[PDB]
Amino acid sequence: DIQMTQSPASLSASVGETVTITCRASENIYSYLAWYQHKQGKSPQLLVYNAKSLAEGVPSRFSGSGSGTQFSLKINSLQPEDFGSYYCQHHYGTPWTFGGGTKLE
Amino acid sequence: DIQMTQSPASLSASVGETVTITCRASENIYSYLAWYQHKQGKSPQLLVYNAKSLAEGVPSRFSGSGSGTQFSLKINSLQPEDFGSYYCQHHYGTPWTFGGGTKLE
Amino acid sequence: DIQMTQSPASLSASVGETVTITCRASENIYSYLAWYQHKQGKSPQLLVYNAKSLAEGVPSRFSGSGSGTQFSLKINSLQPEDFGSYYCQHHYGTPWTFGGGTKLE
Amino acid sequence: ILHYEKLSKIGLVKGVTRKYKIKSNPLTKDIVIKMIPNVSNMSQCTGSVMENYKTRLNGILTPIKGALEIYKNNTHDLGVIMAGVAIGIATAAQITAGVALYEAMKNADNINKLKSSIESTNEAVVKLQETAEKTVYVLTALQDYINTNLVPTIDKISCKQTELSLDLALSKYLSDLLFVFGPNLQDPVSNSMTIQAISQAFGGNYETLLRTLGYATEDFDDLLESDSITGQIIYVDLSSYYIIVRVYFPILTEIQQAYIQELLPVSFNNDDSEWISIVPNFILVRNTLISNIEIGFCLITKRSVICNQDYATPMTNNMRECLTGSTEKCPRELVVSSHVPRFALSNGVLFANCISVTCQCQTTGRAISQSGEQTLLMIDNTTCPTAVLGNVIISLGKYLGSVNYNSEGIAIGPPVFTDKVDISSQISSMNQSLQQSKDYIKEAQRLL
Amino acid sequence: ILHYEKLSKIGLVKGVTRKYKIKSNPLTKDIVIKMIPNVSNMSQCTGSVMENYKTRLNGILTPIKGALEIYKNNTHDLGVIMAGVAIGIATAAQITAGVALYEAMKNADNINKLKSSIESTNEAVVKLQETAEKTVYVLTALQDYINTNLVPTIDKISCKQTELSLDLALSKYLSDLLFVFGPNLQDPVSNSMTIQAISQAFGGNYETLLRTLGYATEDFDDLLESDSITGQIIYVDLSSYYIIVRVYFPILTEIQQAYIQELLPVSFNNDDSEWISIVPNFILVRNTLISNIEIGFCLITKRSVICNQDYATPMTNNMRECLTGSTEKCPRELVVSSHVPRFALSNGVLFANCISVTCQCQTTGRAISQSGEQTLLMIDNTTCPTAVLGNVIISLGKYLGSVNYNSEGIAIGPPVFTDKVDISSQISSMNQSLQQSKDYIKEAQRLL
Amino acid sequence: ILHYEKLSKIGLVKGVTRKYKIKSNPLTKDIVIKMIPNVSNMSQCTGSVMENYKTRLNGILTPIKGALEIYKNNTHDLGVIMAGVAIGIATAAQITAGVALYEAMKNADNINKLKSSIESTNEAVVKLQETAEKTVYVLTALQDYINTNLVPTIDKISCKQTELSLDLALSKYLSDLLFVFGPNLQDPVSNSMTIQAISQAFGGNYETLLRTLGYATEDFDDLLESDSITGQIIYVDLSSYYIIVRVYFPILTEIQQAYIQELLPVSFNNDDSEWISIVPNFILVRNTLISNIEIGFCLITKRSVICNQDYATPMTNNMRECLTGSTEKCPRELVVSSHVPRFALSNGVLFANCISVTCQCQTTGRAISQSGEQTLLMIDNTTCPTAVLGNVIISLGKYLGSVNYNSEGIAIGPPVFTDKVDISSQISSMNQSLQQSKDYIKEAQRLL
Amino acid sequence: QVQLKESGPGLVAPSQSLSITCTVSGFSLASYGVHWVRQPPGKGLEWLGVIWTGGSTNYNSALMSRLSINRDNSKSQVFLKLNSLQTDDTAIYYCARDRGYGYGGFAYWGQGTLVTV
Amino acid sequence: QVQLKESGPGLVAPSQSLSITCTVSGFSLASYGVHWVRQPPGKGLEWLGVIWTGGSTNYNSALMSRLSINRDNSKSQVFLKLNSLQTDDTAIYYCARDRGYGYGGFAYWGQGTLVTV
Amino acid sequence: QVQLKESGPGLVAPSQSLSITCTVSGFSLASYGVHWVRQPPGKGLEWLGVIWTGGSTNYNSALMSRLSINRDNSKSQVFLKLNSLQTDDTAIYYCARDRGYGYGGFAYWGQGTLVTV
Ligand SMILES: *[C@@H]1O[C@H](CO)[C@@H](O[C@@H]2O[C@H](CO)[C@@H](O)[C@H](O)[C@H]2NC(C)=O)[C@H](O)[C@H]1NC(C)=O
Repeated sequence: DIQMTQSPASLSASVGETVTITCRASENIYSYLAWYQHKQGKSPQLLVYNAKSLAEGVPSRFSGSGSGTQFSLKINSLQPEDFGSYYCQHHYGTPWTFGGGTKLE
Repeated sequence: DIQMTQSPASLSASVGETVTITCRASENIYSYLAWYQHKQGKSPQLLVYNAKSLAEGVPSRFSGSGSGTQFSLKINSLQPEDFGSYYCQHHYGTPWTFGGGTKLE
Repeated sequence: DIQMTQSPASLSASVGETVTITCRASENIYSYLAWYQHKQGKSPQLLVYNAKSLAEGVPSRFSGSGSGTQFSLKINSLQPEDFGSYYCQHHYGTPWTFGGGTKLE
Repeated sequence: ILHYEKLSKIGLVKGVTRKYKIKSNPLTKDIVIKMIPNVSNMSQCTGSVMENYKTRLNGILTPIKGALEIYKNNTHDLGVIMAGVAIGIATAAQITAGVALYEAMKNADNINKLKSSIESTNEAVVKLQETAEKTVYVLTALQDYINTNLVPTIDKISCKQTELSLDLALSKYLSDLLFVFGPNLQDPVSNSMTIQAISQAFGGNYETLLRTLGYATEDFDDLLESDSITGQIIYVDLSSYYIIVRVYFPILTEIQQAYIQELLPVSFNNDDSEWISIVPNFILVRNTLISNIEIGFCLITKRSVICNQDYATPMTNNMRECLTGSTEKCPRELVVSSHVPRFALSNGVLFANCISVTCQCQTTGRAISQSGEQTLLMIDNTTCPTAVLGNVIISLGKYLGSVNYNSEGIAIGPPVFTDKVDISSQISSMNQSLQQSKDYIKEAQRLL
Repeated sequence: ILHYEKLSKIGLVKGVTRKYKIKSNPLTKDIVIKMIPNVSNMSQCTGSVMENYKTRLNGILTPIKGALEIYKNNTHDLGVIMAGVAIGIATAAQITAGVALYEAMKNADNINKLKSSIESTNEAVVKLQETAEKTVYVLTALQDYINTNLVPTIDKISCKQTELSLDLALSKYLSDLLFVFGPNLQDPVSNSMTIQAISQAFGGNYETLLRTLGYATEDFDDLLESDSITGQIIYVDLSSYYIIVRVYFPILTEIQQAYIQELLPVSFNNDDSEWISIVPNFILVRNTLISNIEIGFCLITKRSVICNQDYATPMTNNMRECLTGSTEKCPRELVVSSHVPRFALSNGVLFANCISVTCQCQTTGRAISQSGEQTLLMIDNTTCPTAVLGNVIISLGKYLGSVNYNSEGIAIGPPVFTDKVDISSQISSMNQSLQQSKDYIKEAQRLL
Repeated sequence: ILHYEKLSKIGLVKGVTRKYKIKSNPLTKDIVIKMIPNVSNMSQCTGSVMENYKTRLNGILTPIKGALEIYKNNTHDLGVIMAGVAIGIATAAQITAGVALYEAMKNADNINKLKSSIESTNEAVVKLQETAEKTVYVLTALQDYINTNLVPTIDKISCKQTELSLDLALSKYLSDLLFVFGPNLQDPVSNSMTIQAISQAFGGNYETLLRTLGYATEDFDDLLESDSITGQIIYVDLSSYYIIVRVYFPILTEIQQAYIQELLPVSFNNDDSEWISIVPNFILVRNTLISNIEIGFCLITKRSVICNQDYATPMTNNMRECLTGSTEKCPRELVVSSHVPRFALSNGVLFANCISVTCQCQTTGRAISQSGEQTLLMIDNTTCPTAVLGNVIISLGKYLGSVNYNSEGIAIGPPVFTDKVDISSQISSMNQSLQQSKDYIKEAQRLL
Repeated sequence: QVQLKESGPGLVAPSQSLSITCTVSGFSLASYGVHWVRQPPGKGLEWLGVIWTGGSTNYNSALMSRLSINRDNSKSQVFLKLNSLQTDDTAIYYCARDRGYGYGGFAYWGQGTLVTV
Repeated sequence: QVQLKESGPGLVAPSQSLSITCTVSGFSLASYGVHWVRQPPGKGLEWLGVIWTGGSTNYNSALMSRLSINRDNSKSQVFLKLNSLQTDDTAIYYCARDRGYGYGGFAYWGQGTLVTV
Repeated sequence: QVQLKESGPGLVAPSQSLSITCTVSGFSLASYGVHWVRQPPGKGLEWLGVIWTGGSTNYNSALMSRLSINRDNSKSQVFLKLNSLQTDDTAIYYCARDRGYGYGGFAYWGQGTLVTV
């Protein structure tokens, strides 16, 4: 299978600050990477797909980029509602896999 | 048909300043968006096509980006010659349509 | 054949500074442009291909962009090891060609 | 006109009656087919491929232009007069086609005024307006392939890979083109070339070609399968690599006094074996004449037989007498195969060889039996309203012929063998018997 | 049963013996073939193309649905009873197929409960679960083309160019579809339609269709080439543009008492010229009966002949006597071609016409000669262990027939001409000789 | 050699004279065709597709390798000696091909030294240099498809969609591959397999295959349409899924004393109806012998007839006498069709049945009439310099035969029926007349 | 070089038709499409309709019942027609060339012809 | 609108099987695939397996010997099954829809069902 | 791993030919192309010519009349030849591998061989 490493494990940032999450793949997954925002008690929300495109309904403060093995998610103005566990997923080969996730306070 | 909203209706900026124009589509038009610079008494000039590529002969101070429903045009150093009415056009489905336009002084 | 112009001929920059090299094609070569770092006594190293993608093993301080006729290479934090002659190559039509090169001290 | 009652008794059950129709009086339209793709927007990724293509293609088209020039150079306005001496040798079809070719040139000369628009065409299909009243369409080979798979792939695949894909697309095109426009096309003059063959010049996409030309819809699909819609090559341009084709759209007309009757073969009993009568399955009747037809070259539908020419052929007097009731002259072949039709349904009447197929009556619970003096049994309303053959239960109607059909009987003709080898063998063995008879009579004449 | 020794003497060398096998007792599965692609994710770049497509396609499918309705509307539960009066005219094949069609409807009605899943299908191949126990597959025409060449090309090519490519893909599809599901399909009821033809509805990709259905592998490939695997159109949906096809998978069974013997034709000497015997190359023997076969419609492999029906045909008494040793009745054609088989190998024994082919013995250095009283020479262990014909050196075994094979000789039959024109000529010239004999005997009868 | 003047009088107008040419003395080149695509750069998006493909393909190629092994394992250096006992049964064609196969192995063994380069090939066409002097080409199935439609679509379509497209491309490939390399290929040894069939292994792209091999251009296109260019499968690799094919490139040579004469059939008047003579349209003359030919298997061009073997066949004595002037023995069929050639042009001379086709003279304004004692009218310089048939005006030359052509007349032969059913009927009815004559003479012999 | 030049009437009455001819050079009409756009006195640019490289046409919804486009491939001309004019049809009418295979981006425009109603 | 709703057992013993049914609406199972993902108490999201639009399936390596997925195209349901449970299989199990033609990005998720072992 | 190693003559007289052999390993010549580039004493990098994966070749215009490239797929070698040398042909000659299906980016280079004229 294809493993993924996501870091930092935990983040602390204030409202209005720029927040970034880094994720790297053990293999080449081209542009096949998705980002999710997961709050406890709720199902995960899709934020970004194909390493850059926002899911419909996702605020434009979210953006991202990446290719092959190095990818990132950025928030250009952190909101109180952005607290939660962020997940990095590749959807290139099979199986699809998720990283450990980043907990943002 | 597919409608487009372009804003602000009117802009005021000094020479050398960064100027941006925002345009959104009522539907998903992928990368199919063009920008024009139109002076009165003259035919419109093409600046940008497919939401990012400059037309041959267009100064590199012009650039742009966008996807699906949210697009923008940017001037990285406004010149005296950049006065005029700017237009946002989609060329995805049929008919092709233009927005109201932005008047930049 | 297709000619290429690369400039400045020679650069001087300190460690940690941002360094850029500009290259333009006499014709439209789409995204078909590669950048190399060449030290004397050694074979050239590939840095960037298709005007933006890093070669495997190349440090992420390197990046680039461009299209058609206007392209550039950027170093976001110059290192002592980045001294050398940089080359711009197009690989669109045939023959493939290189520019004169930039000597970075 | 056919004695259907005596025929059904020998395994030839009256089947479907169909109208006889033949293509005539066509309308014409000219279409331009360009065999060379427009690669202007990938001109850096063609290498020498287009140069090799043009040379190879010229070697295919030149012999066609030459064949057409023989007629064109020798045909003049009088009212069209042909130099029979210069043509030297020709068939009637070529001669009349030679005139059609000449007359067609007069419009080809108008089409050629758009030569630069034809060359410039970069879409698979372009409608060109000559004078508004006059419209000509241009179809371009592989243009769609290039516009979707090579041009938009400029930074998807390498330039050399793009070149290789172009070369292969062109080579595959020629590989198929050669089956129609190659050496086999010894005669591009005769207007008998089916449109499905011409369309190979456009990838075999004849549906696009025909829709492009509009056509008439009265019976369009029948015209195509019967090969009634054909074209003629009018002009070949060896510098631009395109041809002008005249497409003929005939109207199928009904022959007021002609129809084709299908008979349905049914194995029947004779002596202690199964036999099948060898009589034409499709019989053509015109006025009062019973004749044959090469229906194998025609389209058969529920209501009519559609032919792209008249395929009527002669019938012998012995077969004609067979068909009109002299069944002692109807030839029969032995059935040895386990798979033969053993029954048929006609107008609600069931005819079956109840010796070889198990027949039972659904309404009485009794079996249906056949004697050795009977060929087929006719089963209807009067004997068994619902009859069973094998595992099929059939509700029947009434027979409108003799009520004594199953009692009267029928004369049976001589045995035959239809196999090609058997035909040669039978002719030879008859010659041995014939020579013996010849010697016997010659001896008698010498003695007397 | 065949007199192989006398036959080899006249150019008919015993060849390979093969088993006779025929398809029977098929298993059935239903598959759904949707002829209209799903363009939901390029809906802005279709224009009026899909509207024109639906209309054109309806004009192809409607006549099929109608033909099926004739049987469906007239077939009821009794145990299946057909309204023979309403059907009016039918062949045995249609009648039994009409029942199969009716029975098949009962499952088509289950498949149709997934009509919305069939319409929603956007993959070329979808496995739909009806009840877990019941599974039906849906195949969609051009879906792979669209998913790879039009949908992902949204910002690669223009929207209008995408529309044009869709229109051409659809038109090309119909151009090929029409050769199978067009006017030529006068009978969609009979279950005799080969699966390679049905598959044209899915681009001609019959390998995908068959793998999708699983099938049995005992002799799958032989079943396909022999056209034993066929389908029947059970249901046509003219609103959704899909059909339900029942695919039949028969098992080839061996006939315990039947085999086909191949003979190998060899030119032989007679008088001062080459001759070739005209005897069936493939002879069918069943129990004690020697008969013919239309093997041209069967698959020939190393061990067996695979037929999709029984193709056995009658043989004349003169040919049967030829085959059992009466070689004076075996017909022969003159060989004038420079390219004829002049030798054959059978069980290590070499038979050659050493007058027309140069024969030399490898082990002795001497030439192998043939007299004018001999047809072919039999060369084996006893005369020349290793013989040379032309440039080929063959190590031989032993002949198990008469040791005097080359000394005893054989009777030779009459000359024949097999050419179609020659057949008509020979019949006619014999009639002139026959009429002369008739007149001569009639004169003798009047005199006496 | 043919009596053209008497023949034209009975509807057989001298047509085009062509040279007789046959393929001989071929040059050979070996090419490698890999049936399995290289998917190394999409290895994460193949699933189990390649595993299923390899298994299915092995089931196609294994029977070919086996058939070749039978000859290879039994052929040794002496000068090539074959184990006739081990082969057991073979035809002459197989035997000589078995040697060609064996000799070819010696180069296949050199090609196989590049096995790793063959496996590594990722382009549709690769030129491999063995020793500079020796070059072998490798063609790879579906490689162009993959390089342009799957590899560059990695972030255009999903990975699973890419897998599905690969599976379908492979399945479609096999669907077509099976028509050539499937169960129908009972004999992969004989070197008679046309190159257009072999090329199916490379998508049917025979034009690429042939250009790749260079070939000779003297008459390349005629060689292809006549099926003179063929190949032989020399080696099958079931681990790498490629085959080595030897492609034969023969030279067409002219036969110094042989030509084929085409006659042009023209309907002619007799009694009160139209008749057409049934005489071979293409007559082969070699030295002083008039014979037939199965020209239906040859390519016909303006100057020559190109055959891939000798197709000459026997002619009867009655037909030969017909052709040399004994027209009382030339058979004729009744014309009942409304569409028959009613005229022909030969060397500027017009021959027409002016009873069935309206004939008028352009230079005099008078009609051209024909009596009931005449068959066709010969129209030339002396009677009407420019004649009109229907709507075609033809300028004529002069007839170089008898000036009394239209006055002398001709003998007319017996009626025939060429229909297959009519042939069986005619043979049978003649046997009834023959048996009556036999009984009549036997009675006379008993009385005397 | 590439040029497009519009020529037509100035003042046209209401309920009369409008016919504007675009004469072109530097390119073939068999290679490129031609689009019509207008500029009303106080409005933005309005796309009216297109005649594609293939000779087929499309129109916006507002003018679909009044607007027609045609071509002449012998004289290198494109024709814009309105069957019945309103006073709000006063505008400058422009002829523009599209980009290659039906791509947008009107790199080339004509001069513009003013129609008064 | 689009919905996915998981329903299944709560407490299931070790060595017993698990069967969770996902009922869906707003879309066809012949158009979209369905993926199963779980969230263990102190772990990240784990992709378990998929049933594709085409009805075929794939699984990760860890559960390949225990995990099976099936479908019902008449009742609009997708079935997740584990043949034998361990105590570390305690997790919230989710049903998610993929994007069009097998693309990633789980825009639509169900509610999640908690399984205790 | 991947390697390319050039071997050839040092000092070659004017009007003599040059023959440099590139021995390669780690990849097949049936999968990748090989390009030749040189570095003259005071000039930039000059692309000379290529032998493609397919075995076909291309050359720049300046050396098209003098430069030839060949291959050996048995010994894993690529051959660079110049029919007649000039003193300005003094340069370090390099053998480089291209990227997959004819894409640019010389990720892999040999060592370079210095030719003096
Ligand atoms: C008789 O027929 C011959 C042709 O067979 C005619 O002769 C030709 O006349 C043309 C006149 O333009 C010359 O160019 C040809 O060279 C002539 N050919 C030959 C073989 O001589 C002749 O003119 C005809 N005569 C009449 C009275 O019609």
